[PDB]
Amino acid sequence: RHLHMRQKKRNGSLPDCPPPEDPAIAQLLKKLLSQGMTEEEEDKLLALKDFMMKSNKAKANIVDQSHLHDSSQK
Amino acid sequence: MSSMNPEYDYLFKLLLIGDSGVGKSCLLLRFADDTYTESYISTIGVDFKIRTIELDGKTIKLQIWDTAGLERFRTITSSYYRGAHGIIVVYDVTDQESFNNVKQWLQEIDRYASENVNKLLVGNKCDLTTKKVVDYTTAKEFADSLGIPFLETSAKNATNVEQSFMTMAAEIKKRM
Ligand SMILES: Nc1nc2c(ncn2[C@@H]2O[C@H](COP(=O)(O)OP(=O)(O)OP(=O)(O)O)[C@@H](O)[C@H]2O)c(=O)[nH]1
Repeated sequence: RHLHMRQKKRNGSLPDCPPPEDPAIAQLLKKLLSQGMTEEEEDKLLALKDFMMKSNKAKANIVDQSHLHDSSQK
Repeated sequence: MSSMNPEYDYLFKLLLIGDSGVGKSCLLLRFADDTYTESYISTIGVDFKIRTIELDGKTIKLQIWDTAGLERFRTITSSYYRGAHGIIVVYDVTDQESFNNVKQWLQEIDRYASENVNKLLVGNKCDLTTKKVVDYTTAKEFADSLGIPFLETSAKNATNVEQSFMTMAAEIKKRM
């Protein structure tokens, strides 16, 4: 959501953009940008939005099953 | 009572462990020989250097051991930990995998080292700020979560290198 709003500011579709509201988002934004996140990678990340969201939700759902196999991971 | 060498009161065997390329040999060389070099020779088995230091007026002899970090020269059971007074776990602050494997190095300590051996997490290569991946807060949270002291360092620039080993020597004296 924050990145999508930054896209609107980047493409001239919004006047200006405030910093994220929850510090965990600013901490992540800081991490991403300080690691060399180019503006084109922000656009590409936003195109992968649906994939990353669905996939992250599915990865979490497997972690919700990792309690059933906690003994075999050792 | 026991015999006591006139030159040194305490013999503290230190040991360096961690993934390959984290800078264990560089840290050992920078501390015991004030030398650094870009030439990488993958350590095999064991190496050690002795450095004599002084803390709280006590002459402390440190025997610092550098173990091979590569997969091929490692084994499930290890007998280098046996008799170590303190163990430094090094990781490369520019490689998250070396930091992640710290969890796995710790369980080796709890299995083969002395039951209450001193531990110290060291984050070498702190000079590569443009390439660093772990946050100092990420490491501190993890080190404090286990109560192990921690010091980010750089064998290249001597940054905190001396202090890292001196801190463990002090911690061992504190333990005994
Ligand atoms: N920039 C930077 N590079 C370092 C530093 N320390 C080590 N290196 C680099 O990493 C390479 C390997 O360092 P080593 O100390 O041999 O790594 P190691 O932990 O001993 O690896 P093994 O001997 O295989 O266990 C060195 O040749 C340097 O190029 C450091 O403090 N800063």
